[PDB]
Amino acid sequence: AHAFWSTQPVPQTEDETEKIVFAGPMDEPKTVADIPEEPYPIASTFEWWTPNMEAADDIHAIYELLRDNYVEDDDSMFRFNYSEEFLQWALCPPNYIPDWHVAVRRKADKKLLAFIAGVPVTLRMGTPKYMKVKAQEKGEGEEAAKYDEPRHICEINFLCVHKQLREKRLAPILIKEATRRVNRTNVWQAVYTAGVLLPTPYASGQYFHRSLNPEKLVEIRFSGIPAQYQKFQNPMAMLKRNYQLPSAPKNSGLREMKPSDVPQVRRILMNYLDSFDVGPVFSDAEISHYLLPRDGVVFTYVVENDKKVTDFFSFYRIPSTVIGNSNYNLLNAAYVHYYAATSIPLHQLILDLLIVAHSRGFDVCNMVEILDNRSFVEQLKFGAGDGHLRYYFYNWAYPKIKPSQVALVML
Ligand SMILES: CCCCCCCCCCCCCC(=O)SCCNC(=O)CCNC(=O)[C@H](O)C(C)(C)COP(=O)(O)OP(=O)(O)OC[C@H]1O[C@@H](n2cnc3c(N)ncnc32)[C@H](O)[C@@H]1OP(=O)(O)O
Ligand SMILES: CN1CCC(N(C)c2nc(N3C=CC[C@H]3CC#N)c3sccc3n2)CC1
Ligand SMILES: [Mg+2]
Repeated sequence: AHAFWSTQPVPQTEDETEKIVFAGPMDEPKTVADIPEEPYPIASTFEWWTPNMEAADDIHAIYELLRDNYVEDDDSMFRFNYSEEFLQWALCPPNYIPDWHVAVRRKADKKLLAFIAGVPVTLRMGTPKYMKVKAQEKGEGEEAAKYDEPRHICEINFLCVHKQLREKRLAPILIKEATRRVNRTNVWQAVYTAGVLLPTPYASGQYFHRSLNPEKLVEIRFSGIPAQYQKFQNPMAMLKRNYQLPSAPKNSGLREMKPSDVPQVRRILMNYLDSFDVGPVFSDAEISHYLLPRDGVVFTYVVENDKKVTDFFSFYRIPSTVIGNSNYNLLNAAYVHYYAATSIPLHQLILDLLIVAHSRGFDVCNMVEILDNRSFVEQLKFGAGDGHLRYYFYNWAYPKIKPSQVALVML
């Protein structure tokens, strides 16, 4: 059934994942010395390429590959169109490893044919709370706590093979070469998400959306007027009214984050994330990188009253190409990123996120039911989508957990 994933150090079945009690590695300990120094073999017509992410032109080539060949919805109505500014942000965080960005080009014309990216992350990935309890009950605490320390691992994203090169087993070769490059830096685990079901997720959550521009969403068939709107004389008018938001934020004290906020944001975020079983640990430089506002990419607001930052939220933009329609050629989506509330209810904080996103011309707000995202779904009129995001580790045995115990946002 899985000619590639059966050869890899991942859980092979759902059962296996449901049996796992303690976090830890799957494969045998290896050193950097054990790992081949030479790139994985590839067909003579292709070549490995390491793009320079601080080269506008290299970013551009990656951008076009993804624009034309990255994830679509199941109806081929929308294809993500991550911007070049977004890709530089995502691909080049503090202390990134240039060699973890792996491309394949056709040797002749040097056409970019495939890509995968890895970036560093520091992740808490030790045994979940409810397994450390079963463990104490069992007299098995030391084993349960062995890998409690945050680990410096790899987060994989943006795997993409050109449409003309599909179903030729190129994706496995990319994954093998990325693994080699990561392993050669003495990193042995990776975390990745996908919409598809592979062997084998440790958590899975539904997608949710909140309409901001229902008129447009209906036009492009992102949305359809649901059946109960038919018993109305003007269904569209009732839909627009349903999703209407204030023109201006409601929280006094709300403003954009600035560099001086970085310590307080790091502290309140770390306190909040601490509480989930799987979650990132950020340095000040990483808080700066992932949360300070960047035009068209990431938008972050703090609640400061009394010279004190008590709350914040962030969202990032990913537009999609609208493949079919031609009144509109882009869907402009805002995604809930990190947040922390200490002074106001989370629904009141995130309402301001929707107000701001709508004000700035976003069409829809998306999120997965990670973090405490479920706590504001109904009041803020989110609906579940058809999709799920599945979370996976490479080379890491981990108990199945609920998505509300996951605190890692993946771009
Ligand atoms: C320690 C360091 C480790 C670092 C590595 C950690 C692992 C990282 C793992 C990657 C995490 C990526 C996270 C994201 O970026 S998820 C986003 C993935 N990208 C897209 O969906 C973009 C559009 N689709 C494509 O570009 C291609 O269809 C891809 C590249 C997805 C497959 O290309 P193609 O369609 O031409 O197929 P093939 O003949 O070459 O290959 C067939 C094999 O590929 C397995 N497959 C299919 N889809 C995925 C998928 N999304 N993750 C992992 N494996 C996948 C499939 O089960 C089969 O294996 P097996 O069933 O036969 O066994
Ligand atoms: C690897 N990733 C591709 C883009 C995905 N992203 C950004 C997304 N995905 C959505 N998917 C709905 C079905 C599965 C999944 C696609 C995949 N893969 C949805 S649904 C609404 C927003 C949204 N965003 C986030 C990480
Ligand atoms: Mg292929």
